[PDB]
Amino acid sequence: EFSKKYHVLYQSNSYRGISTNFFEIINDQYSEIVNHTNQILNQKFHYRDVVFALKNILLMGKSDFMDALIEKANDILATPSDSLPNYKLTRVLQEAVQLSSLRHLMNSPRNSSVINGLDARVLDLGHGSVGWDVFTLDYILYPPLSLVLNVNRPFGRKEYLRIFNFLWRFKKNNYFYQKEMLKSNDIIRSFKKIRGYNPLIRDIINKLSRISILRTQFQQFNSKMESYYLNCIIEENFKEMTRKLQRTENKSQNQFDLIRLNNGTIELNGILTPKAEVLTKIEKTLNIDELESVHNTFLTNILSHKLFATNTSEISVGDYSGQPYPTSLVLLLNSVYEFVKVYCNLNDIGYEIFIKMNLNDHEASNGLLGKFNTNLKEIVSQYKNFKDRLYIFRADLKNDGDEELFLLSKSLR
Amino acid sequence: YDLINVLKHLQQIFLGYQSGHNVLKFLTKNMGELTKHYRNDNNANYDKLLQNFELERQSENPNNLMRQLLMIQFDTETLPQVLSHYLQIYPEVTPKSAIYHLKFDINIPYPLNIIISRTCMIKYQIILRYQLVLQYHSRLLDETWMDLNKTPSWKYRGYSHTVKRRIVRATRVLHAKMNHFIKTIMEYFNQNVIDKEVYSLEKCYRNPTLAVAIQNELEGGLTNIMTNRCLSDLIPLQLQIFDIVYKFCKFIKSMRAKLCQLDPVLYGYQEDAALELIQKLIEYISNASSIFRKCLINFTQELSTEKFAAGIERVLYSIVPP
Amino acid sequence: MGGEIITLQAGQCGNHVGKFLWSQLAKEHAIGTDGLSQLPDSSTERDDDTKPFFRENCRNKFTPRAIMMDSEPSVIADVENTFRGFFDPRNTWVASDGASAGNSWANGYDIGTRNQDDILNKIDKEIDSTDNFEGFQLLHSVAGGTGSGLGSNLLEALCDRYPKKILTTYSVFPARSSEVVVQSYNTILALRRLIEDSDATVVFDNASLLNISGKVFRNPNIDLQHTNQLISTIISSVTNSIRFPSYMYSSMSSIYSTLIPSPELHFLSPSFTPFTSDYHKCHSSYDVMLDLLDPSNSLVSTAMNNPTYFNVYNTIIGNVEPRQISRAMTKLQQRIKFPSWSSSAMHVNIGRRSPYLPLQPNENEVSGMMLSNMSTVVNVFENACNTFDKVFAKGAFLNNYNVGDLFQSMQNVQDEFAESREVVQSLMEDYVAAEQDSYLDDVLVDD
Amino acid sequence: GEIITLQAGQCGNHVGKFLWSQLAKEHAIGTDGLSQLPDSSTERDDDTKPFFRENCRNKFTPRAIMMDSEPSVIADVENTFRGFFDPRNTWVASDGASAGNSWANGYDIGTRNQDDILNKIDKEIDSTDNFEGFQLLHSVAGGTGSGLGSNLLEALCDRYPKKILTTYSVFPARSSEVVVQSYNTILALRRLIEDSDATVVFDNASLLNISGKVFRNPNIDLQHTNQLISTIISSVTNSIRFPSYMYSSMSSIYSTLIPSPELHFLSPSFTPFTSDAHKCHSSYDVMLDLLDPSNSLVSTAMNNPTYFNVYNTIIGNVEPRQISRAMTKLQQRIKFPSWSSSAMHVNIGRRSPYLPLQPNENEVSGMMLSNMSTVVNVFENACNTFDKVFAKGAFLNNYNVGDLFQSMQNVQDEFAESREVVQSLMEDYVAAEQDSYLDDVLVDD
Ligand SMILES: Nc1nc2c(ncn2[C@@H]2O[C@H](COP(=O)(O)OP(=O)(O)OP(=O)(O)O)[C@@H](O)[C@H]2O)c(=O)[nH]1
Ligand SMILES: Nc1nc2c(ncn2[C@@H]2O[C@H](COP(=O)(O)OP(=O)(O)OP(=O)(O)O)[C@@H](O)[C@H]2O)c(=O)[nH]1
Repeated sequence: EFSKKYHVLYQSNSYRGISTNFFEIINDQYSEIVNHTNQILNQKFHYRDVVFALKNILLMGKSDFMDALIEKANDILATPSDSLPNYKLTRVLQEAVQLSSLRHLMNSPRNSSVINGLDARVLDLGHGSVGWDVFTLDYILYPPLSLVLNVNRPFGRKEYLRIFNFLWRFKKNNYFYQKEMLKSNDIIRSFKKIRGYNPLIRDIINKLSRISILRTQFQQFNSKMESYYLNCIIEENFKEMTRKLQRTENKSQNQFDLIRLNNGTIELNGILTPKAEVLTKIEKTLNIDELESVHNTFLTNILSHKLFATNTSEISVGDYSGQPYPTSLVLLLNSVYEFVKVYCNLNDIGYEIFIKMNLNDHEASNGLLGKFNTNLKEIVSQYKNFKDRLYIFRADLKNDGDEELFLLSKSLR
Repeated sequence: YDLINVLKHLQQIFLGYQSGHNVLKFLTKNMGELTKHYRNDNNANYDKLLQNFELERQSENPNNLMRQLLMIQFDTETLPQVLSHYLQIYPEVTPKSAIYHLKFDINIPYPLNIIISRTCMIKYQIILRYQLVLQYHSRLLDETWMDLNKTPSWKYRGYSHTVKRRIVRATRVLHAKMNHFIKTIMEYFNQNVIDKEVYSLEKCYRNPTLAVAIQNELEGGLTNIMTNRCLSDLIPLQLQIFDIVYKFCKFIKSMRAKLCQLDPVLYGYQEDAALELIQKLIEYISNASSIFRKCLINFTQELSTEKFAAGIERVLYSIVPP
Repeated sequence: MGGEIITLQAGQCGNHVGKFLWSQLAKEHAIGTDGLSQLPDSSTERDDDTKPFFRENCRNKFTPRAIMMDSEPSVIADVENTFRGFFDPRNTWVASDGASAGNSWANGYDIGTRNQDDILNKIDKEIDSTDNFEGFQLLHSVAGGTGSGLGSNLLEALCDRYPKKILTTYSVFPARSSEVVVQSYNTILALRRLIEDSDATVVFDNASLLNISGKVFRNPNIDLQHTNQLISTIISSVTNSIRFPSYMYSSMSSIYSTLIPSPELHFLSPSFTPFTSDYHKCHSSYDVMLDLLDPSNSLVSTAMNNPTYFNVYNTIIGNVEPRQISRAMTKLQQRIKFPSWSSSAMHVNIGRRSPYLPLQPNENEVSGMMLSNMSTVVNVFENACNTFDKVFAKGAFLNNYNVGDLFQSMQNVQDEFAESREVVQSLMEDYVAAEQDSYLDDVLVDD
Repeated sequence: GEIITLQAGQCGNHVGKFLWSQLAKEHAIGTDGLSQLPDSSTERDDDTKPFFRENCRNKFTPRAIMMDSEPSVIADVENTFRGFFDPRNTWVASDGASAGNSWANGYDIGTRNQDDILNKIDKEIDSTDNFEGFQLLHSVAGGTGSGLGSNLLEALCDRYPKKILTTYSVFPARSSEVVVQSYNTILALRRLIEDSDATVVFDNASLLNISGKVFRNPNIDLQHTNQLISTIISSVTNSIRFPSYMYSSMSSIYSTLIPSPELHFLSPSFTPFTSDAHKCHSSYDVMLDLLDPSNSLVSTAMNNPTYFNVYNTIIGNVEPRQISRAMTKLQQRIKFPSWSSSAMHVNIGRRSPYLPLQPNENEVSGMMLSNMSTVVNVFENACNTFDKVFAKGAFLNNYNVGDLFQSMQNVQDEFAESREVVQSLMEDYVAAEQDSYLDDVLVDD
């Protein structure tokens, strides 16, 4: 219908050459086709909703799904092998979307196609690799969306993938911390013993409470960096992108497109248009290349942020460390995971001490306290290294210059 | 294009027209950096200045295209040496305070750069640098009055009934004379040159007929400003007085903490070192008063013998002695 | 880490708070008074998760995951008349043994211990009707007879019966010294369990409740049915990051790993800014964050003589940008007094206003909540002790605390009272001792 | 920066009522705080922020904190402007009915609730970032005004030691209560001389005189007199609210006006004004009439009123050459002391763009704050009454409250110290008039 209409329109002008009203018809046709292609993308192929179910899977703007997923996948991920079933993960995903707020999408009459695109892929790290670090989620887009929405294209930078891994770090820390918190609350609350016990038990209780406080310091720092990311980088750039995608919804009149250069010099882009000057007497939407530019701008803005930029010479390094900020932060997260490992070992051996002294009251296998004290020295040394690294990272941020980095550092202290 | 509004915003940025509070805000947020190092020191980290400016611009009105385009810059040439490229003045006779190197500029967007040429933009920029120097020394004397009337060390009644005069009373009298001179120079300039040219330009675009006529009025206003005596002939003596007032504000910020060691309020302790300090302050204060009086008589004599408004007579009335 | 939460309502005040809490949760999810979704079938897109606090029967009807229990059936019956068919009458339980023989802890704990089978069968029936279970929500009113006794036996059973799940009682505390003897007795007796068995517990003060209700309600006819309103508001804002999932805090386990550093410091203090969830004046989000530290906004006895905040957690609801939140926290980090042994800080959480709530005019863009783990929470407990000890040394009312007890002796019951008092003393000891920077040096230097 | 108004007393809150009605007229705010301007534009010509707070509703809240001992006057104000003021700033504490119009009553109402009032002040400052100083509106005759303003000055001279404490003090005309009125006057003047940074002084005699000789109502209703104080404060702060090239802070104004922290009592003058025979009073005529003793708001009428500092604020269509001719005339006319400079500072201010030129109002209007040698003549009545009554017929049975209550000796000592500091102020003014002020300063060098 559109082709017939505009072919008639142009053939009715074929005699005037390439005139100005030929350009009028060009403008009308451009507006119409771009409006309709946006409307088709949204209403017929769930463009907006796939953008959202992208921010809510690979950017983790919905934590219920990720917690349910990671629960159901504890049995598979925790196997530190590549010889995983890799097909039980299908059911893991089915039951995750089942046991989240995304069951309102997998059971939606029209939007089920949105959630049927979510699939997982495993990385390649070699033999002995851990199912926790090979595992990644993904989104499988076919045309038309695969043309407009940039996702882990087989030759792109896979920015969604690296973002998912960087936040999978935080999510693994959260899972292990909450599991260990429940185990430790069980351990401590199990000391409903008559104070006539040997003082070793009271010493255990005090030591375990102080270990709990140090673990809490760890987990607070972890959750703090996680919140900072998913609220000031992901959420911020996503709100920017969503503002862009609905720009015709009467936004603030920041019409002045300024060009800013690395030398500080700025200038308006092109020509200053007049304030709707009239002498004689319809949305402005975005086309395909413009939508893909918006999505790539969102993803770049997220990966250009200082706490994501890695592997180039354009990086500014944080003084008092001499390193790029993301290297420091990933070192902090690795130390966090090593701490949760030693702390789970400590909780296990504490359960052992308790159940052995409940079997034989200080009468058998008291030598567990040697391993207990060695693990105590280990966890306190690691906490000390942790606080050192935290002070290093705070000094890094405080001397960068950006206001938000200064404020993050101060909030971290 | 609402060129009236564009000129209004350009006069708010570079002339100070109806925008004194913005300049005061800029100074208070940036009072420390514009006096630091007396220069850009080894490409000093004056990027913090740019960051402050961009932070303020983020809170600026979005419909004000000119302040969105305002670029704070640090030019490697002092305001007098920049003026020496057009007028018969003389350069410094050493690094000199950072506000003397501070400047602004706008890449006026097409077509607005047809009327608002680069020549009138350079005139705007030099005028703004001069206005910033004046308002900066006025803010210096404001905060000096503040420290002289909010620090109990200075309000304290005492000082041997002799030290009080030769130190505090001479200080307050010289500070009052400095304040009257600076505020009177700024009054004369702002409301007898800047205001006159703003009013002339405003008269021009009341039903004009030629774009070249509007350009001519704009450039003639900025030339009347840049060729005005207090911007083109009194520049060296104004610089002298500016150095004197800056040294005196340094003296006051120092005495703020170094005066609590003189009267019993210091509770060596009122030993002969205290009297040595007292005599040194008497000598330095007499030095400041003498150099100020000499340069001020110089200023008055350069005023009377030259030729034109009666704002000059107001300046005389302010600075001439009994 | 994540799952569903059973809501156990025990005692008259607990059940009143429960009625208001379920009315609220219905308002924030369009569930109606009967469990019938008021949402038209034209909008099948839900961004929330009622599943944690409602069971969705295949009949498109939500039964609230609750077990209403009591001894005086009239209040639960009235609730069921107000929520017609909403709760499952197969969850209710009254034991039909008559009115309680007094308002003491002994009656509650005895009606609990005589029907432990019925109670644990109800709770097992509610758990097998789900898959992923995380914890409980007990509404308590610690200083009542029913409240104290039922909550005490409940905590005793569920400390080891479901020994992986995060139990949390929501204990309301009275204000008056009229019947202070029996009420403080019950308070200490049940605090034994709110310290011994529970994994978490929030506290409110009827004094500050009455004060803030008199302030915000333009009615000197302040009924406790208007303070259960604020209690439910606090519970709603606490569980908002569960009933409307978002970036950070999915479930209770996470918010507690943030809030409760060690199992001893587990009493929490609410604070809430002007709000419309009940029957305007305007501010910003910066104003909300600043008013969150107002003594006249906190719901527990403040006594803010330089209080020590060990863990603060904000919840901001509505149209809010992290810029004003960052600036407000920049102001409040140099204002709130945090003990120097901690290098952590305040946990802010930006939450989504319920899409089903009435579209608010932007005069009241934002609303907020603050949970705080501060040492000055024990001031509600000191008033209980400073009566219990003096009336217990004289043996007042020690006869009503032997009902069905295995210790029918006066002496051993006095011993149990003194043991619970020693537990509360240990609580206050740990609260005041955490203020000492050498608290962690038990491990940090003692190598 | 930011300036929080502080109204203490019945006179203080009347000044606040008329002042805020005026300031709301000038910025088109109305009586509810909602801008009477169409939101079609996002560009404003003024800076309301130094005196008004902006909430998320785009309503303007006057940064004021109203104080009183009888909630009747504050309730009258808050009912006149329904929804304008934020009631979380109003404070009376209802600490019973005042036991007389005694300075000790207000001073004790302050000493017993310093916690509450400083918490309110801290809260209102928390709604700002660049805070500059306070405006303390209060009379000096009454008990509430005098005592509460004295305690406010004592608390804010140190609780906020880097801010400008401005007082706009209305002094009384000789009334039947002359004894207690003069006692409160000297008691409060102790603090006005010791703590305030700048004190504008209004004499009720000249205020009533001018109000009668302008208003058509022959009976001088003191509420009508209040409009002159309101106009003076508006004119002072007009260089800040509607900014211009020169004076964007009260710091600059006072540094121009105040030589030392011993001569800081400013004598306002204004001409002309018409309220709810034009002659058009051209700007030269206005600048000349500014020095006519018939326009001063403090009765001086002296043949040698030595002006130390002068600062005129001309508002409207001002012709600078007229200003310069008038300055020539005045530099010939005005008697400046032979030890200081002869500069009269003219700040050519702006008229409110949202305030239309009212019929029978002048094209130009000017205000003068001057630091004369004879503002102490406002204090002579009080000092004479105090020295001729406190000697034998003391009324000190009313001033025994709080710590002063602990002994009549305490009240006697405080009255003596206050009279001593007032005498010190008068010695300062009479001394700085002589040429010998700088002899032993610069000549003996
Ligand atoms: N929020 C709220 N609290 C209440 C209400 N009624 C009583 N309370 C509080 O609950 C305490 C009493 O506990 P209850 O739950 O009534 O238990 P009880 O004392 O044994 O009373 P019964 O249920 O009649 O046996 C009182 O001290 C009150 O502080 C109410 O209606 N609403
Ligand atoms: N301009 C003006 N002056 C007033 C006003 N009210 C009182 N005064 C003057 O202030 C003097 C007394 O001070 P008040 O303001 O009445 O204070 P007060 O006497 O302590 O009375 P309370 O504040 O009620 O305790 C009177 O002699 C009046 O001259 C007023 O509303 N406007």
